[PDB]
Amino acid sequence: MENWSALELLPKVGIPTDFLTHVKTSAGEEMFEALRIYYGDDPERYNIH
Amino acid sequence: METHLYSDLAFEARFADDEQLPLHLVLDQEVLSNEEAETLRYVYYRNVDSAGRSTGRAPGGDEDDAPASDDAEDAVGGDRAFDRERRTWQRACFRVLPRPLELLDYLRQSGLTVTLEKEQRVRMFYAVFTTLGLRCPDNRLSGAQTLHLRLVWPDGSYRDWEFLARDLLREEMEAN
Amino acid sequence: HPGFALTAVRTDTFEVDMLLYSGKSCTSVIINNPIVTKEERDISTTYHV
Amino acid sequence: ANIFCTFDHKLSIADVGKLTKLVAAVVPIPQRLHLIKHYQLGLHQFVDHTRGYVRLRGLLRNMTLTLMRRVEGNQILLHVPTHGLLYTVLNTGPVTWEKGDALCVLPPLFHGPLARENLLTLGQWELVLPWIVPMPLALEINQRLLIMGLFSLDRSYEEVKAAVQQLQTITFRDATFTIPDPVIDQHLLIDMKTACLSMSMVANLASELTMTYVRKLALEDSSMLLVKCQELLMRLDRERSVGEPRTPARPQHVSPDDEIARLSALFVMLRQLDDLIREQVVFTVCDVSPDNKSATCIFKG
Amino acid sequence: EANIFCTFDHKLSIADVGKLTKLVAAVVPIPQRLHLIKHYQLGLHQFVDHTRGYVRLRGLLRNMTLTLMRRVEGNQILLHVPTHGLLYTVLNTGPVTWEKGDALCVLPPLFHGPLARENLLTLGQWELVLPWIVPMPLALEINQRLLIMGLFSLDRSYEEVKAAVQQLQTITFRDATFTIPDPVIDQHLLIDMKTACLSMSMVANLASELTMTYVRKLALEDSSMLLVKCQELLMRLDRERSVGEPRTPARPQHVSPDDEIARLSALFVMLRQLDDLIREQVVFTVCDVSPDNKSATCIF
Amino acid sequence: QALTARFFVPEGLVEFEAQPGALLIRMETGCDSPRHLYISLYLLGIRASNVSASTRCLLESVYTASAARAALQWLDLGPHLLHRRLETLGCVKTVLLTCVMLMIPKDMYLTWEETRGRLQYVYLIIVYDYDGPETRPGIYVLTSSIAHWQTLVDVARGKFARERCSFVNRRITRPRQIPLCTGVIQKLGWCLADDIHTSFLVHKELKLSVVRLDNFSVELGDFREFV
Amino acid sequence: DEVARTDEWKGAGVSRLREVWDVQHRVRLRVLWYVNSFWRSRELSYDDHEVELYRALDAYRARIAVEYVLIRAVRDEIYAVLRRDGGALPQRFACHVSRNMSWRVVWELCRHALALWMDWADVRSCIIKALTPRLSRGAAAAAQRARRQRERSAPKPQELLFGPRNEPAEQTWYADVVRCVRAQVDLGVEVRAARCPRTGLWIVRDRRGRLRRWLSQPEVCVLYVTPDLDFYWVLPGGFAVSSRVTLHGLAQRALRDRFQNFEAVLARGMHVEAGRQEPETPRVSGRRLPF
Repeated sequence: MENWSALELLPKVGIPTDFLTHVKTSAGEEMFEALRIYYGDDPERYNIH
Repeated sequence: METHLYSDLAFEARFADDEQLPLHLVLDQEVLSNEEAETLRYVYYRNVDSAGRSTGRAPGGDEDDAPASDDAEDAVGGDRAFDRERRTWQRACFRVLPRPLELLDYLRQSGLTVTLEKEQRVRMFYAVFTTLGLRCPDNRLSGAQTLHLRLVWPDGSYRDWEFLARDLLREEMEAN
Repeated sequence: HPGFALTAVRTDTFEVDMLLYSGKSCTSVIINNPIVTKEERDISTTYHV
Repeated sequence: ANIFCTFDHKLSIADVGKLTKLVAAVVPIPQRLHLIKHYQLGLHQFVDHTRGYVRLRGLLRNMTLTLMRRVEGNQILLHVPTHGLLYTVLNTGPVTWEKGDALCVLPPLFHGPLARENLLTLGQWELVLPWIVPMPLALEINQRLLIMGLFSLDRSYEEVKAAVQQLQTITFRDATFTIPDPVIDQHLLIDMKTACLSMSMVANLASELTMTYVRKLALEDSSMLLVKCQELLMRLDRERSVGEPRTPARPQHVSPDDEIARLSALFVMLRQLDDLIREQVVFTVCDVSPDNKSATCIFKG
Repeated sequence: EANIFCTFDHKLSIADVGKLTKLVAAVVPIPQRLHLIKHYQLGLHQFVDHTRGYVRLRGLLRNMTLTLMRRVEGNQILLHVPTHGLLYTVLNTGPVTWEKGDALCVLPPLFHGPLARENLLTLGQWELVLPWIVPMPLALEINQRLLIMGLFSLDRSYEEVKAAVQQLQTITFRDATFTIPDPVIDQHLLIDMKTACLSMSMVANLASELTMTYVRKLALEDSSMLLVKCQELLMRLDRERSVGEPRTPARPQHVSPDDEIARLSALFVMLRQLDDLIREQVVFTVCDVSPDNKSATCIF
Repeated sequence: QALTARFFVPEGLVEFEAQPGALLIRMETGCDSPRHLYISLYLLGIRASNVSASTRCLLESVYTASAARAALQWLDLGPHLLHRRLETLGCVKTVLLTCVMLMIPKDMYLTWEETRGRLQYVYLIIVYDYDGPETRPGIYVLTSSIAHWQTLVDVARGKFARERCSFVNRRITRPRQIPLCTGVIQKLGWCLADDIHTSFLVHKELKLSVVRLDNFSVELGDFREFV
Repeated sequence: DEVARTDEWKGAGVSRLREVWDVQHRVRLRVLWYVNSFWRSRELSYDDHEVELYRALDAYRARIAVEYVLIRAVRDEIYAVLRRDGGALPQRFACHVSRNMSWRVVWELCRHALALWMDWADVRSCIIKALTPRLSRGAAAAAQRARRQRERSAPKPQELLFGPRNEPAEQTWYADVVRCVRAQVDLGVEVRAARCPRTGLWIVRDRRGRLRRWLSQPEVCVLYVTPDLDFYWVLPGGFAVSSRVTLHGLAQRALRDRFQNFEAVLARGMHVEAGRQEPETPRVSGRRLPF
């Protein structure tokens, strides 16, 4: 399973992400293969093993 | 003892329906084993007329008097005979006192007034209490009726005792 | 024929993009420094500004 | 944990002055937002002609209550209470309080009174505040209005009119009220109607099901309690059927889809009564101000 | 006192701590309310027993203590019991939607139907089973439905009660279907039926004579749809009671306001005594619900 | 953390009351000019039937006062109507006294366990016997490790079957007398398993067998009635 | 203040208590006569005419006689089928034989064995336990299921290619074992039955799985009865009188109420769900506390 802490912690590349539909519309209608959405401030990135 | 009061009250309650008079019975080691008594699930009873074979079937005969025709599909009358037999039996109230006692002395420990003509000291190892109800059709009752008694255990087996109702009422009913 | 006519009415709704024009400095808005409160929770702390 | 509640409408400074006298009192709000329009404040969104009182009690049972704290130039600083912490609540209820009382919150009965909430209103909006009544008065006034609802069908005779005239007049320590009759224009409101019909039909299905179900459990191990239950029901049958025709022929056989529907119907019709059966306490007082204008009360709930 | 330390006899790999770190702010049951506790009595795995009674698990769970799961760090758990009154947050895995306004109860979990049987923790034979957090109307619905299952099914053969409970065990609550696994009768369930029968006998007894005939009066006055269903039910019960015509009621003689007050107050007492079988007290009052319906903030 | 309640208490009830471990209960009197009185639970002891007659004689010989007299009159009006009149306020801190929002008599204290549970909630239980002349209200104070209210009511029914059949006997024998409930469960807080000390008490030069509860955290409970 | 019925029922007590018996004098149990029963106040009348008790005795005689005349029907069924074939019975059971052995004595032992079985029949016998599961509802349902099952046409290749697949392994017989040298018969024998792969003859085994070995013993004889109520009677050597049991000479309702398998009602200790694992029986104890 893809550790999303590795995405939330590593320095990324700045991209002007432009796609035509809404983000949530692309999300819930499952254009992609794996999602990871939290609506608050998820502290699961902060603990490392 | 505690089923006797409730069963008296309940057969007084339902007396307009079936016209069954209650019959409080106690049983001991002379009928059933202690292993049969310590796990006895329930008791069934059915009042059978000297000429009428049940009270759950039709009174003027029944269509089950035609013989079983050795058929594969419906074995004995199909399932209609089966739930007619489930209708012909009735459940009774029921308690078990496994530790030994003496009903003269034990009914003196409970608050009753044990008033017997003579104190025959009868001892038993385990006292099972029940109360059946035998059906006088109208107010008038016949002595040649019989009353059956099933004892059913959790394995599914049963023991079957029956006796004709005059033997219960040899000196009791002639006293009145 | 039952002997009486029937007027049927009907709501229709349409997705319509309007366009609005206003004069230069038509209204006037008054703003402030926005205030913020620290609502506390067990694992989180929200801030309403 | 503070709430802001603004007004879209023009308010005068005299409107603030007649508003600021309700400085620490309970308001209901339907759900907790951080900023809320004032049209959701108060029971004015719910009160109308054809709903009635029991709707207001039921939607007040889950409406979240909030003490008022401060008044500003346009907005109101509300403060939601917390469990176990003391607060200051003013007695805007129509009954005086004493130390150690248990307080519940019930909807007001003088809708559109002579006071008109001391004339605090707006264009097609009158701000209405729920009564904070002591718990025993709350439960007895609920019982009183319910038995007013029972006699509302048979209002033909005059002794029932004298009985309900007794029912309007309530008595309490320096408190007397004329309770408004839920029947109006010779018809009951719908909430009192369904509450009282459900209560009466629960009593009916109980009285006609308890014998077969105490038999069904009494085929098991018996005690004195089921014996006296059966004897009590025999007392009811021997005082009940003294004029009814004999041989009613109740059968011991009854198809299962009848009695499961009977049990589920009895359970749902009693289930819709527990808004008025249970009186969920919300406050008790630890100190009463002189002239009982306010009280330091501890929040429950 | 408050923070409760648990341990593990077995080591956790990265997969185990990974599926543990998504269990933060989940409520787990603890039977002991002690400090230096052990993981075999943690959860319901020591108490779960199929073909033993759902009502037994229900009674022991409502007798069990509850605590919140936060901050594993490797062979440590840090259970923290929630204090009474203060706002906390919860994270449920029970496939049931929630609401910002309702209340909660805690129930032993049912099988949803996909039958996953993996609650993302297993140590050898030992597994973790989480109690379902259920909104209040579904909680009282499943309570009353198991009560009807226990009350109806006595002295019946298997086919009629099977035809009853194939449609009685299913509950469709907010686009979600649930079934009760173990409806087996209990001596504790027998004492619930005992309290039930005594309470309904008492509300049969001391009810007023006008309330015993009130629905007949409203039947003769008004015809509404729920009133039509009520007349159907009551007249079917009457013809199962008596084939005679139910007479019309006249002016009631014994009218007395204090009498109605006293007998209906005792009636309300007895309805409270009957409802407290199925009416469970709340455990969580929602302040906020997350939009993905995974977590919530509840005030208790 | 403590919630303060200051009280103006007359001198007609200060017997057996200078100690801290006292519980004042605001009962609604029959007289309307005070409208209520802050009775002690030890005055609920002397009225009770479950207690010993020796402690009743002690309570008579220590409470020869007109205040306790009139309070006994106003509680002796309503047959079993005490739960519609009695309303608690919490334990005394220090005696004109202060109260928070612990001593107990040996006889009315009871348990149904071996008191080895660490956390132990305490409850008050009234019971209404009807096989006496009119009503025997038995007071009881119960420490127990159980926490859920309804299973406490079920084990109370398992322990008070005599009271239940007496209740239904009163219902079937006196139809014009309508009783409300057998009694009331209400919690007061909880203690640990260690502070329960069966000890002695000497007050007003009088002797008493007491049970003290030291670390009593107080939480007010509702008068949840039960049959 | 009305006296509740329990008080004067308690103070009323018992007039008298006596024992009674069953018909066959096997059971003695005691009746109790409370003076406060409403049967005392019902003043009901009573009469016992002699032809009514005679009809009771004839009905009880038939109700006893049902299984015994069924046994007699089985016996003269054996007699009619041994008269039918002429007396040369074939083999149906797999066991080897020896030519150099006199079969006259095992024939005489077979005669003596069927005699001793007629002397020692019982209401609890092999055929009664065979036909007791036939009286169930599921017996009729599975009879319909087998009558559509075995009488099903040969399948087309379409359901061989795309239709779901199809599935009667071994039989559950009952047996009487009559042992002539010790004059002891046996009534209830549960036995598993199967067919050999090499030959169509039968093989009998214990319900555990042990091979039943009595067929080698020459002095013993056995009677097998099947769940579909067929009939075998095997003397040693595997040779078997084969027939069916006749019951058309018996009434339906007498056999149906005299003995019948029983379907249970729900009580304490069993699942509301059908076919779930049963927990422990209630088992009220004379050894522990009642609690």
